[PDB]
Amino acid sequence: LRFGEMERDCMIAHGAASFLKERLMEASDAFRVHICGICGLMTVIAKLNHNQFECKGCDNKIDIYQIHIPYAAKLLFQELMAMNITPRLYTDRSRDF
Amino acid sequence: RLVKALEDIMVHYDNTTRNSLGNVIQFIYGEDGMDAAHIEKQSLDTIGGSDAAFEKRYRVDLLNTDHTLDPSLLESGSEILGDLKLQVLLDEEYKQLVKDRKFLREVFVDGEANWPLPVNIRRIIQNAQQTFHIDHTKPSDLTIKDIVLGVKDLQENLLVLRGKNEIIQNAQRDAVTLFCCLLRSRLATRRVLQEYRLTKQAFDWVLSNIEAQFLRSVVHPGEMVGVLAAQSIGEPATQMTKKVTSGVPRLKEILNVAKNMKTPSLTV
Amino acid sequence: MFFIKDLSLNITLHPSFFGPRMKQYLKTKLLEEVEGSCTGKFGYILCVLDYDNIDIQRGRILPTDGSAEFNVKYRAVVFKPFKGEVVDGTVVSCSQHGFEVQVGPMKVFVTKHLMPQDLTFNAGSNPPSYQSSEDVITIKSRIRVKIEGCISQVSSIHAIGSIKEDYLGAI
Amino acid sequence: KAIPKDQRATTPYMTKYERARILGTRALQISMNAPVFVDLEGETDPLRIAMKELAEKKIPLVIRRYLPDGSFEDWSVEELIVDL
Amino acid sequence: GQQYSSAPLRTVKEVQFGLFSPEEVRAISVAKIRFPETMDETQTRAKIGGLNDPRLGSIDRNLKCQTCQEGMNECPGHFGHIDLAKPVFHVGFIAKIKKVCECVCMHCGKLLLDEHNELMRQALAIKDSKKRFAAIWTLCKTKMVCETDVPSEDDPTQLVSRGGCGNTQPTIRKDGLKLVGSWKKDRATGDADEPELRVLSTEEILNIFKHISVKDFTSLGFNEVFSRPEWMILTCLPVPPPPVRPSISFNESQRGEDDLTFKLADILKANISLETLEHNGAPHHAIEEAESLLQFHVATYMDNDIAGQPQALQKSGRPVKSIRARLKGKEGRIRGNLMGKRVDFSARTVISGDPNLELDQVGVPKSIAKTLTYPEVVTPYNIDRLTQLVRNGPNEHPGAKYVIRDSGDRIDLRYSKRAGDIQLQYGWKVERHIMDNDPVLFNRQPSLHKMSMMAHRVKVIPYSTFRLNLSVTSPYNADFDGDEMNLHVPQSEETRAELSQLCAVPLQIVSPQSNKPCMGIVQDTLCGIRKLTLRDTFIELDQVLNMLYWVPDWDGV
Amino acid sequence: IFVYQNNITPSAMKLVPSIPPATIETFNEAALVVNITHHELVPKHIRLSSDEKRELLKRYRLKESQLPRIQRADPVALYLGLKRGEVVKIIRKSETSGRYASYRICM
Amino acid sequence: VSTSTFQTRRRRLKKVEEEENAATLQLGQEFQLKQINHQGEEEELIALNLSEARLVIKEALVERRRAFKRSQKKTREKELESIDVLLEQTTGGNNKDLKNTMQYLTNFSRFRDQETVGAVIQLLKSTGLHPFEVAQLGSLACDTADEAKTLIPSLNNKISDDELERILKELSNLETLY
Amino acid sequence: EAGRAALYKEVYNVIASDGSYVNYRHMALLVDVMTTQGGLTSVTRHGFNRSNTGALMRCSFEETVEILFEAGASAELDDCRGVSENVILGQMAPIGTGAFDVMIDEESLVKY
DNA sequence: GCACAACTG
DNA sequence: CAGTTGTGCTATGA
Ligand SMILES: [Mg+2]
Ligand SMILES: [Zn+2]
Ligand SMILES: [Zn+2]
Ligand SMILES: [Zn+2]
Repeated sequence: LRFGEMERDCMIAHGAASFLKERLMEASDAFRVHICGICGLMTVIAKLNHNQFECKGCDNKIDIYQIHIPYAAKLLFQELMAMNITPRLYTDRSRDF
Repeated sequence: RLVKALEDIMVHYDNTTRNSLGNVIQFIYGEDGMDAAHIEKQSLDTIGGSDAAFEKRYRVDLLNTDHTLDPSLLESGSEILGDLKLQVLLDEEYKQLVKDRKFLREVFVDGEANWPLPVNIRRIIQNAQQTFHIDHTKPSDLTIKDIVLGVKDLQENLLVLRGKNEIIQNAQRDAVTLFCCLLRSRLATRRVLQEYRLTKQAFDWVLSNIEAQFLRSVVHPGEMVGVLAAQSIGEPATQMTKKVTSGVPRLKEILNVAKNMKTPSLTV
Repeated sequence: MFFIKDLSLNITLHPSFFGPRMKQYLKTKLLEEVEGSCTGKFGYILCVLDYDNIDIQRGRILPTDGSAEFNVKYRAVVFKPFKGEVVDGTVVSCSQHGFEVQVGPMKVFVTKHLMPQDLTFNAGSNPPSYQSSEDVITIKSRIRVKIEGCISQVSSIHAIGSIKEDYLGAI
Repeated sequence: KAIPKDQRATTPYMTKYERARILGTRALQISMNAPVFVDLEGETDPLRIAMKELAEKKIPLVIRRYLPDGSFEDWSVEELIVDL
Repeated sequence: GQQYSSAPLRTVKEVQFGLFSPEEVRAISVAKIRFPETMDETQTRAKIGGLNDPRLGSIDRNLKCQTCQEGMNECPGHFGHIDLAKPVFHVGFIAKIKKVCECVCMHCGKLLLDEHNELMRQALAIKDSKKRFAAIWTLCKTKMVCETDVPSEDDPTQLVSRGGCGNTQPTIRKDGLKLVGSWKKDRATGDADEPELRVLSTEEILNIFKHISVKDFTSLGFNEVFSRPEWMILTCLPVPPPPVRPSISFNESQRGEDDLTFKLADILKANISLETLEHNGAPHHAIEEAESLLQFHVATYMDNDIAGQPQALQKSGRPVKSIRARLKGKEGRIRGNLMGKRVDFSARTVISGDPNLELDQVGVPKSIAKTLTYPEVVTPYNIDRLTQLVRNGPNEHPGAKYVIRDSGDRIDLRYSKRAGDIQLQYGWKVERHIMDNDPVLFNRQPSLHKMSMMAHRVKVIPYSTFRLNLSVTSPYNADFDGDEMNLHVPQSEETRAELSQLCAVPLQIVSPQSNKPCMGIVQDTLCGIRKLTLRDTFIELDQVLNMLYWVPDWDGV
Repeated sequence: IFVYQNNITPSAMKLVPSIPPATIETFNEAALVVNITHHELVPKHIRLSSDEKRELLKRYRLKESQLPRIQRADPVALYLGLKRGEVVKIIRKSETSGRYASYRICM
Repeated sequence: VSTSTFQTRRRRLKKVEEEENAATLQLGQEFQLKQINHQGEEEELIALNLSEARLVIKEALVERRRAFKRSQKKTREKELESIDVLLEQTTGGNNKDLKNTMQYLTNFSRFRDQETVGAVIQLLKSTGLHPFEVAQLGSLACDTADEAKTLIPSLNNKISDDELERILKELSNLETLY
Repeated sequence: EAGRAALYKEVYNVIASDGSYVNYRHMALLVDVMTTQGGLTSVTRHGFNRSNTGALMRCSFEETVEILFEAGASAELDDCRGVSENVILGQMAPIGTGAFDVMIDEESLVKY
């Protein structure tokens, strides 16, 4: 059943942050990807078995993180890349405030 | 559009209302820092009536034999007449209530008394009575100092903001300005003794409850007032069914910050 | 060479361990992971210094599961070989292609060609050796090597060495 | 940047959201076979244990209250007022 | 679910947007994406090492990914590339490309105006990346000559030589996908009167953009690491892997490629014509013809609903679905798949009001309770119950559907040969039935306010309708004229808590909307409450006793 | 402050920023007929000092970005001859609190 | 999860240059001279000569064995067997690397006693050379200023020949026996 | 400031007309939000959706693709402070229950 | 089905 | 400066 935008708002209104997450992730889309730490893209060739990690073109076989995002988001990101747009995803900050 | 415009708006641990950029929207939520669920329309007594009946309801002159508090009212009564030191306290009490009155008349120009505020003071008193089985015939065991100063103290404990500095301290004073007028109006010396007929304990209990009830009434940091306010405006718009354009089209007019509007008018 | 480094690992604990032997378990897990570990960044992470004063810090509760993540700040002895570094080690393996000198936790290999011409391979010996007019290099032998270069392989670092230059070789 | 204890200025009272997260967290932990700091006097529901733990203020957790500027004030459940 | 990965688990803290440098596109590319032919090793079923898997992602469901081994639910998919025969504009940037030309010299690549113009240094000051670029444009668009010598900041008598090049600047107008210039010239000070008219080639604008100084373009909206202007022009085309454009494979011997897979094959086709055309005997007009077409296919693949009307349509009349379209709101990635989702552990049926239920409960039909599951961890406090629930099975009411080991592997009690002989170990999960008193989210759409989504106590009841207390009618806006309501079941001890502690029906009673309660006595009960409480109304002993007993808390007095 | 009857030529109007650090204000006589600050809807605006502003930002952990704004050309901002960066304290009567303090930064 | 450091640098997208490592004292970014300790304070690199390294590890495990027994309340060939025992009591055993290291260190250490090692440490940490150079002069046994300056090539113009030779003469005297 | 006062009066009146009562605060908050920026900001794509908030957040209302294109060309950096971002990212948002962090203290853990 | 918004005349 | 063309949205779930 659709847990649409309006129903999302209601949770936001409730301050039910985690129920909302569970609803959007675990109860739907929830997916695991490997991103590079240099270029913020899903370029990582995770051969999780031989435990090999690599992001060629970055030569990074070291600075790699796994992330839990909705498959729809992962898609959106690949769709933006197909449109030459780089949705660089980073696991730390550089801003403050 | 309402929900999208406000989504990221919430009360922070500094009692500020900000967005995703942390820009201040309201310095203190709702201008008072109160949670809307904890508010009731209460009568600001001091506001209306003749200057004469205000005087009758409020004024205590222990130096005038006809305007003192009768020893019927409190045990202290007979020994209270002519006590110059206490009269200074009652003079403050009165001077403040008159100040309050002029201020309320500046705020609500029309003279409307009924306004939504935290802590139902009427109910506290009512319960104090049924709780303590208040004998309206026997005199109180309260001091003028007990009443006068006790209310003065209670006021200092009605905490919304907390910071130790002029800026924040003054913000706190401002936040609680109206609620105090209400409190001073209801808990004045004559009212406490002549109307409510409160005993020392019954009074201390009233004060203690007002404190907790008030503290309980403040907003919780984390409260997502963005969506709240948006839904709070949106939902009643759904229910909708001189001749100046009103209802949904005017609301549409308004939100869109429409330049070329339907019914322009001046009220001269 | 042989350094002391100020490192930090990020251990995630399962709720079952949120008892009192918590710091104890975390400190042990630190040694499990980090001690005997080998990176390229820092090389061989050999011995974790100052066990008593390991900074646990506060562990943050990870949201949808119940676990807690800790940044365990620590100090330890490392060994990171460098190109151009002069090492003194002991021969372990020795073949027709050259000998492999054991330098601490790591092995350096000297090519038949990275040694002087005078040194020749002798198959006809128990154990196999490299013989010169003066020197004889076999298994137990102690050598001074110039690390020509390093290869950062997984759980180790390998290196190629020269004994051809001056003040290098059998000692 | 971490506001020191003597300088903390947020409510000394626990928020509705805080309580809900504490109760939720402990119950999730209790259910994940974690150690219980209270006498379960016949308790079996991890929430009912979490509630008992909060009532006896034997929950070993700290709320990290973040401020819009980045800084924070750490408060213990032990120290927070649960008037709610 | 998905397998264990050593990789440190983190959260996305920042999203740094940018543009692809061809160099990157090539570098991140696992294949190139040389032939429009989908697969069929020439009619022989299996993907052609040339388009859609020349390493890439993977089809088949069986047969692991060629680069990573993982497969289908795991392999995210890996990007490819096509080297374009000639540079092409990215549709989305066509106007920025124009606005950038309108701000720089179309010969030397110097900002038209600079530090010397007072209004320019005023605009150059603007902190905001966007407003700054806008202010710069409004000023530089007027400027029609690249200046060599400008009047000095101290005196206009002794003029100072700034940046070189004296060339006149064209008047740029968009002829849809083409940018055409109109240089006024000079000719005895008069002309134009009849100007010089030519199309500005992608390649020339590209060279111009490559010559714009870092400081010059950084003064413009652009970034020297993440978005250099030259990257608005496309040289290397990234190929999105199958997960973006899957092949809907009906039966064994039949294809079903995505729309994107077709539009890509078109870009491919158009490119090889252009490639062979220029390499061989270039009839020059046929070169600008095959180019314009590739420009069209690269354009339409991204955005299809453009100003200059011809919608790129698949032979069926049906217009080809652009990636841009995929994202456009209410349905379409953002609004449709992300701000909202269709969810698991949800139920919907007709509602009917019950005076015998309590305000905070909700009557849940048995069949629904039998479908909906709570994942409950085997603990000493529940072990025995959970074992009986497992024993009871999927068909009995208080039962269970699946037993999850530590191994992550699911035991379907419905079929498993060990469904009876099964012993739970602490740490396993029993996916049990929704039982009486479970907290659940109950909602009635639209969902205008907070109160339209509340937490309720389960009450498993017979008959196919969701039952609710009449006083909770108004917050929802429910009527029993045939309304339907939705139910969501939390899966975590944390989640249940959120519902029970923040959004429970008793908590929602007094509403912050109008500082008043949002539920009261209604209908029969209201009609009848007046009736009972008239002075004229009296009750004889017999009925008084039932009326008392009926109040569940009654002190027995 | 220059009070002008009908208009000032754009020739002369360009000589307004000519003499810094000194500042020149132009006011059309027609506007000034009615004091807008005396309106039912117009609250007290108070110019904060360099030291006062510094404190407001310190006490609220603010960047000037985070502060709500007043445009330089705002009727009241003109009356008080407010400069860019200058902050005002606004005192309105609240139906909620009785008295409320807002703050606006100049643009 | 792998191990992290004190150094923070935010190399955004800018992958490379990853500079060559030689004793032209161009060591890692990680092995810089100027560095940070857990307490945020700036602190110069710590390099150790084999023996400085031997006593550090030995001592570390010794105090660890003390802590492992505390919480539980409720001559070179002869030193080799000794350490091999200490390891079995404090190390994860699976750490074959520290085992090999301890043997190597036991057999190649120039100074047995802490007192001796301290004197070496003082004598060298006065030359004002780089921790690495200082380590090599303590680790590698040299007789000529040329022997030294060839093997620790970085030394070159940094020190005088006779000065270095005086140091070598002193290190030879401090050289613990066997 | 008078514009804010008038805007409230005018908003309040639409609600009051239909004989409905809405708590002051809500209307105040809307009015305030339009006002804060410096002048009158609309509750349209030309209004709020144009501010310096996170690109991802803004793309969730009206100019979706256009917003995202601009983001890349201008190398925009989303803070990930907005609700929407977390919702898109499948992250626990800094909303009510997520407005603070929770930690085990090994000091109090040993005390009990 | 409309309400600004922005480019061209 | 004014005029016309140009752009992007139009309730929630079944
Ligand atoms: Mg109906
Ligand atoms: Zn990379
Ligand atoms: Zn793959
Ligand atoms: Zn030029």
